Amino acid sequence: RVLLALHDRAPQLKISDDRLTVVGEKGYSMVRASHGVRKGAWYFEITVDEMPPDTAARLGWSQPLGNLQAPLGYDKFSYSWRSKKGTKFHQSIGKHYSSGYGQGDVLGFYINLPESSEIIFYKNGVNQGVAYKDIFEGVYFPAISLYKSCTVSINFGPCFKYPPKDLTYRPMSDMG
Amino acid sequence: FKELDENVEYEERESEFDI
Amino acid sequence: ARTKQTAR
Amino acid sequence: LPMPMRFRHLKKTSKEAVGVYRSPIHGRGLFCKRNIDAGEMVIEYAGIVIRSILTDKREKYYDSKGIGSSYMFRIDDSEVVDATMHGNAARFINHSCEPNCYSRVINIDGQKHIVIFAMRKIYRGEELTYDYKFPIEDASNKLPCNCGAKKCRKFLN
Ligand SMILES: Nc1ncnc2c1ncn2[C@@H]1O[C@H](CSCC[C@H](N)C(=O)O)[C@@H](O)[C@H]1O
Ligand SMILES: [Zn+2]
Repeated sequence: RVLLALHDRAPQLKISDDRLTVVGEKGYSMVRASHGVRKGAWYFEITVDEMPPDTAARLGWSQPLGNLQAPLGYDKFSYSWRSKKGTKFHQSIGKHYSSGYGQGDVLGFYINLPESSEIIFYKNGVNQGVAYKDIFEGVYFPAISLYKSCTVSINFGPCFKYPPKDLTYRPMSDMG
Repeated sequence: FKELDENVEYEERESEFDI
Repeated sequence: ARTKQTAR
Repeated sequence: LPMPMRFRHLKKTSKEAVGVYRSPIHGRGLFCKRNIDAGEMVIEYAGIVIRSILTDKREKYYDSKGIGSSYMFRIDDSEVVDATMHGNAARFINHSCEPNCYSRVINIDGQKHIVIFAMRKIYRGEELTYDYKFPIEDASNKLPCNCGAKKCRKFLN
């Protein structure tokens, strides 16, 4: 099955035995999923189980060289969506994108890598707009980065809580 | 080159041989 | 086509 | 020992036992950093495993970028390891006519790996070398050997 990675993870992240739930610890650190995609359209979900005061998350997609001891979006290897204010980040540049998200929200993550490349984020099933287009070529892994002790849970499919209207994709679980 | 630790199998594309 | 080999 | 066990040991230990440095043979080479006993695995010639039929297309692509060395290592008639853009320190192992290492294909979980083995006991400071066994080309593209062995055949081809 697709799961949060066993070794490809910042050691200070507290990952559950089932390897779908992760709690952050102190400054931003990151964990990638066990499987990544090079071509096609793919989708997964992340639920914010708990977001205490002064905690945050940057969620999205990472190539294998994205720095695990930095937020997602820190370098050229990843693209991320920040809980606080809905900012999107890439190479440590945050730009206007959506409204924030928080405790109880179910976030959706779409990427399309055709053999025109695109990353789109969803909030409780609703398209938040194209965040990045014509991204770097390579293998992209679902990825989670957390600031302090918030808790999120990832769902790779087959069944999503809020499957998007009129969007063609395969669930990340198909890579299993 | 990009450093690697293990072999990776190349995933050919459907059009791998086409003009 | 010029590659290293383990035997000729 | 089952070959997968000494193969993991290889992967866990190669970085500590070898290192990349300047070479008197040519440019950069791989050097022995701790004594290696005979028959032990030294390092894997790691890379992208490709079907043999893709070899020629990739070669002309690489010459269209100017890469002058061949980093492709044939496993058998059906497959080749391509270390031109992705690979490890085994890329830098030079050729010698009196080498102290040899290459050998091993089968691990239905996949083949090219592994370099110590032909004899190898001592710290020695440069690691093996016989490339390049196919013999015509004298328009002979490459002269600078391995320094007394039994040097004077080209890699
Ligand atoms: N015995 C030898 N004599 C002269 N050149 C050699 C050689 N063995 C290897 N080479 C050179 O090294 C290349 C193999 S890649 C080996 C690494 C290279 N020595 C470097 O400095 O980066 C070959 O293309 C060849 O030109
Ligand atoms: Zn020689």
